[PDB]
Amino acid sequence: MTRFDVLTVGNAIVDIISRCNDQFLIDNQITKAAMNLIDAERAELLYSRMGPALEASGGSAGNTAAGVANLGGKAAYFGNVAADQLGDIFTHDIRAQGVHYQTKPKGAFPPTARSMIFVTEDGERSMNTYLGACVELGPEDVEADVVADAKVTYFEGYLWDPPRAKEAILDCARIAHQHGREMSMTLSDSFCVDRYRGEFLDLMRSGKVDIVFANRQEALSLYQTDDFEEALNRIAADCKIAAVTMSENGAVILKGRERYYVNAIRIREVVDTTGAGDLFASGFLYGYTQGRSLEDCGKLGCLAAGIVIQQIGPRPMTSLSEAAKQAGLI
Amino acid sequence: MTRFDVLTVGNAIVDIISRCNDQFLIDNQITKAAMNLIDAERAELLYSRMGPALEASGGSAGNTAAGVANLGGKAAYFGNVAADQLGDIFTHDIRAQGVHYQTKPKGAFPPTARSMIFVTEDGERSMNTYLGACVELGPEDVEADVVADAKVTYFEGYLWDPPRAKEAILDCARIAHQHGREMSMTLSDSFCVDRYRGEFLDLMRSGKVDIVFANRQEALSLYQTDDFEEALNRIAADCKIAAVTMSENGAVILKGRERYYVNAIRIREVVDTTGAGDLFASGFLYGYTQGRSLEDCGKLGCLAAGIVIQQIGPRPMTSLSEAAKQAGLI
Ligand SMILES: Nc1ncnc2c1ncn2[C@@H]1O[C@H](CO)[C@@H](O)[C@H]1O
Ligand SMILES: Nc1ncnc2c1ncn2[C@@H]1O[C@H](CO)[C@@H](O)[C@H]1O
Ligand SMILES: O=C(NCO)c1ccccc1
Ligand SMILES: O=C(NCO)c1ccccc1
Ligand SMILES: O=C(NCO)c1ccccc1
Ligand SMILES: O=C(NCO)c1ccccc1
Ligand SMILES: O=C(NCO)c1ccccc1
Ligand SMILES: O=C(NCO)c1ccccc1
Ligand SMILES: O=C(NCO)c1ccccc1
Ligand SMILES: O=C(NCO)c1ccccc1
Ligand SMILES: [K+]
Ligand SMILES: [K+]
Repeated sequence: MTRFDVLTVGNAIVDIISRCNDQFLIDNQITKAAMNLIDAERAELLYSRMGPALEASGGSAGNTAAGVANLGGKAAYFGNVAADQLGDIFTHDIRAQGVHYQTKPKGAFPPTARSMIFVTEDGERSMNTYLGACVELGPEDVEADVVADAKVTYFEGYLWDPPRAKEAILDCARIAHQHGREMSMTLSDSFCVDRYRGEFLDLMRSGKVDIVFANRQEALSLYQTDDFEEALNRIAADCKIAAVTMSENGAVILKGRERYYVNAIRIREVVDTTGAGDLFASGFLYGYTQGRSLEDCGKLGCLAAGIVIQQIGPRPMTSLSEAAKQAGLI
Repeated sequence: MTRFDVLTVGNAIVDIISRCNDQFLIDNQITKAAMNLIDAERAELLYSRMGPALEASGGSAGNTAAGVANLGGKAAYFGNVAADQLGDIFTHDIRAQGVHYQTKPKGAFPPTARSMIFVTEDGERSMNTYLGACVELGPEDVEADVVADAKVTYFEGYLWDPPRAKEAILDCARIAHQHGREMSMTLSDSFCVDRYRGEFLDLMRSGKVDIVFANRQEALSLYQTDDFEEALNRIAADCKIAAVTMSENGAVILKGRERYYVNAIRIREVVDTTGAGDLFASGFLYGYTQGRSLEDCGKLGCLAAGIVIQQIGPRPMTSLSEAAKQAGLI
């Protein structure tokens, strides 16, 4: 009897969300569908050009932890906010979802991270992230008892951008593995993979990471190829389990030579793709820690992702457990 | 040419929005469908019990001004935030909509007002508002040139709760009337009417207010009757024009002995009624300042209200001008 099914570790971020036209992205040199890092000056500039917005707690791993709790699993989260209103919002939303969260702010500056996310008519999301307080996350923030007591510890590739977060992750990998737990990561973003390609491959090949999440674009970026079949063959050789998502084409779960293909769920409309990969990881990891088959893990991932893309905001506002029951998955 | 069609004046608030069950309201002694004033201690208590939430700029008059701008009218706003992140969000959202907003914060404390709004399955909204920096709004915040150059100055009955806002409003009424403009108010909330019944009647009877907005519950509270026909007859005698909304039953515009009845729009589903009255006022006041008939003003009001109730959050995220064009209201 362990205390947590899934610990996640990521950049703690509040999202600021608006719709825009395609030309807005071009005019402002925003890379479509990507996570674009920005400084404080650029943050104020972009905000001045953004329309009326909505705020919602975000952060890739934060969303994943919230998803696992929503499904009925037991989640914990490490991430660093500031002692400010955005940080209070972030802390409230994750704890109110039933995620064990106790990372203490270090002060009011830098302020809590925020990401201006522009959603185009096709439902694609383009994020512009000022990391703020996330740069302070370090080994001091590792609750060792929580890592030791979690079936899986999952983290963002995005943590390679701030300076010291990787040290916390290496500590987590050591503690998790010494206690017989598993480590998992998401490749996060194809440009993130481009920045840290060798480091990410080393995480997998050295066995610090057991389960890897990627979408098509991230897998292609990892091996610097446009051949998807090649990318799947390569990723399967580099990690114990890979879960690769393909948007409207569903997902494929790889284990050695084993491949499990899962369909995307039928949807009403792609309102906003923000959170899709995060919630895929929620469903997958919930299923995994409940002892379900790899195929069923994929099915739970696709359900949760399919739900989140039909709403504005990155964390489902409806019950995923109720959805899973209805879909005959639980 | 004036500079503004509609100046609005109200409590500058950021909304914190969540769905709840019917029992939540009862367990927490929250008056359903009402605006419930709360202190800082109660705000922290209620927030601790609230689920994960979404934030969106609110304030009844703020919403109204944003609605006028969305329709293509020229709006201005007076309302006081703090120099904090919530205030920054408020300032951004209203200015980004093209509302002329210049009210400077006086410091960081008290913090910017927020309202915890609980939306039940029927789409009714129950608000719990900590006024914060709104208590500092006073005569010093009246931009006399803006009032002088606005065709209509509209304000909330809610302004009677903070201590000095009413003095600002009396100054506005003087300036507006000296420049041949009109004054309008909304009764805001039936308990608000109960607190300030005598004062509201005096505003109307003394001619400080020319156009009054009410819903059924506010009209009934004003005259302390459950006879709606009686309330209509009475309100028509007390103000030059009364616009009275009746939820799904539409609206009626009264001027002397004249009555103009308007149908509600038919709805797919009522998602969240937050902002309905505020956007009815946007549509009405946009029509009024464009020289439209009272019936057409009522039609523009009902269109805007019908749109806002079909989304989460109090300010339409779609184009009201586009909707009005499609409706042949133009
Ligand atoms: N640099 C980043 N690190 C972690 N998460 C991020 C980053 N930028 C944006 N996000 C989050 O990605 C989520 C969608 O996957 C959004 O909720 C947003 O908060
Ligand atoms: N005391 C108040 N004064 C002005 N507006 C309020 C108050 N309480 C809640 N609101 C606003 O009423 C709006 C809905 O009419 C919400 O957007 C909310 O911000
Ligand atoms: O946040 C950044 N780096 C990690 O600390 C950043 C900011 C602006 C531009 C590029 C990277
Ligand atoms: O005002 C807040 N915190 C103290 O500055 C606050 C505001 C909104 C949500 C949570 C906390
Ligand atoms: O190599 C990439 N894609 C596959 O051809 C790549 C490179 C830089 C940024 C994103 C993807
Ligand atoms: O690791 C490779 N690419 C990513 O940098 C690689 C190495 C040898 C052959 C093909 C791909
Ligand atoms: O804010 C209040 N009044 C106006 O300043 C208030 C707060 C809590 C309870 C009652 C009124
Ligand atoms: O960080 C902000 N302001 C300085 O404290 C901020 C955050 C969100 C929206 C606007 C401003
Ligand atoms: O008088 C009221 N309603 C009409 O019967 C009333 C009184 C207090 C609060 C709300 C409505
Ligand atoms: O003004 C009245 N009620 C609200 O206080 C009133 C006065 C006389 C007769 C009926 C209603
Ligand atoms: K979404
Ligand atoms: K609404």
